[PDB]
Amino acid sequence: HKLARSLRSGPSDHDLKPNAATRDQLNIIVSYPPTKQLTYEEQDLVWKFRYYLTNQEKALTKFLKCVNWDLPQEAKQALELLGKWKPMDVEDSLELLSSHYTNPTVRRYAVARLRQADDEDLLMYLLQLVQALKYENFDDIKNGLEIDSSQIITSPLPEQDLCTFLISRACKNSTLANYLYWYVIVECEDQDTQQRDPKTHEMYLNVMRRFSQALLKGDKSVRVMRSLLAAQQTFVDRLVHLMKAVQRESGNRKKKNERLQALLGDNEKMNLSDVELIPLPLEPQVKIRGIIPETATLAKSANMPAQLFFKTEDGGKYPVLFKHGDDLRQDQLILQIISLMDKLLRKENLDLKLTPYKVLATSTKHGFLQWIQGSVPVAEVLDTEGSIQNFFRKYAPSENGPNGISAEVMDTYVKSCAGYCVITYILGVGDRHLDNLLLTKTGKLFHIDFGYILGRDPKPLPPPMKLNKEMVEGMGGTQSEQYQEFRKQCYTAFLHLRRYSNLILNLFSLMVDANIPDIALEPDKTVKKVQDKFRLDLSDEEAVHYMQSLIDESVHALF
Ligand SMILES: O=c1cc(N2CCOCC2)cc(N2CCC[C@@H]2Cc2ccccc2)[nH]1
Repeated sequence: HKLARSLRSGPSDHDLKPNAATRDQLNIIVSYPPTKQLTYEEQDLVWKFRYYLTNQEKALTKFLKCVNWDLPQEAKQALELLGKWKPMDVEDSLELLSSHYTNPTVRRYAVARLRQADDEDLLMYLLQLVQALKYENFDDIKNGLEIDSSQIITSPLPEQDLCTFLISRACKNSTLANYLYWYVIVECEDQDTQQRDPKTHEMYLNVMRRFSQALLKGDKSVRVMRSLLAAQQTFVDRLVHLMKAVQRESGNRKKKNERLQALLGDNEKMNLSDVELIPLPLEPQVKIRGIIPETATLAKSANMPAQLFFKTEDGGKYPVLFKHGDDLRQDQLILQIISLMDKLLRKENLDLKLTPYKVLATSTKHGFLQWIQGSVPVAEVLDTEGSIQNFFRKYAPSENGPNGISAEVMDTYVKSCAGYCVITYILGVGDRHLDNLLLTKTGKLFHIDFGYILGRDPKPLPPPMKLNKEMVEGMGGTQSEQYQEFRKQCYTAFLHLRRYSNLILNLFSLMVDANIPDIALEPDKTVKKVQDKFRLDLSDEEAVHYMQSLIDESVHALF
């Protein structure tokens, strides 16, 4: 073993081609998932046929682990092969930016591959790419220059690495700028980072101050970007102050609610019912005129979230749920992954009427959730109308539609049930009950409150497919043509998502050092818990018959 890999071959068999039997062994090893550890035998094998593997872009990520970088004999040839290799897809490049690869060239190369991606894709990975800064050169991030984090943006002055790249893209795209601001603010406000990795806490302040510096340095349109972020930041700082002023001022919930409205209605002091048309950080397409004082209510629940109604640019209400005294990041992640999964299925022309509602932490302590206007907890739906079918008949009846319900509504309910069954199965969402399953009168089922994920549950053995009796009776029972449809969607959705397993797993790779509670328990064992739910051991034909039997053994058990 201890004889180095370039000491055992190279480049006198750059002329190698593997035989039929070996080509199978490689293709298995190459398209392994991206935290599946490789054995010394397999790392040796990948090195042996390294000149063959330069025509399989998939394989590049595997090869670079087998390089020993301390040996400059190895490292100089390895990086020569990195230029002769087929360039990898952006989907894959996220792997190179994780904790596992430390070589400057490898990481700059990854950024060059990212720079091929357009901002719509880049946004879907931005949360993870802010985590990826932790594995960057902290000295180089500092040396770009030319402390409360919430004051940086509001206090002006009278080969790209990852940090330089993200800032460059943010100054050219205001959507990225919005989310890059708030993601980095949370990493600064991360207190566990302040304690155990104070050097990392400094890096994110340096990232924020680097960003603000470019915004001020940039042209006329870019400088306005800075003042819009400053507007958001004080608005949130005022909103958080208004929350503290209620959370403290004692009395019951009804006295606190009267209090909440008093402070909102007072715009001289608190300055929240008539903002100057600023962009909502949650979704910056929505500019907000102010919070409506008279509708604002506090939820009868543990951390007292406030239900707030923003009056918008175009005369509408955009309701949100603002939590003070609660970590949102575990939700931020899940909704962010469900957003992708929704988009990946639509890539394949499968719209399953999913509800990936917006979530933005504006600190570790607090943040925003988009309220879906018209949603009701399935519990509440069962409680007042009796069944999921009675609900739909009352609110969307039809002479010819199935069970006296609009066919379009019944279709929506099926598809959403199917998608969320598969998606809550993969992500390992536990602690499901009828208060965290919501229903809409459009037909849409969806899930909220992701306090338990990646296997975790109050129960020791939860069921793997999160599907109850009431849900099945909403279709028409096990013999309806709806339930036939509901299976077909599940196995198809499961199949399509399997074909982006590599992407999803590379994303979860980046989230291990993010202090998300259900990931922090078993960070190394986190990514396998997702990987294993895809059942990559099976073929597509086998995966279908698996997903089928998953759904059947679950539904059989219910009756
Ligand atoms: O984590 C979430 C997300 C919620 N949303 C966001 C998506 O639209 C529906 C409401 C609501 C909640 N909560 C927490 C306090 C109570 C509320 C749950 C709720 C949902 C629907 C009607 C009444 C109450 N939590």
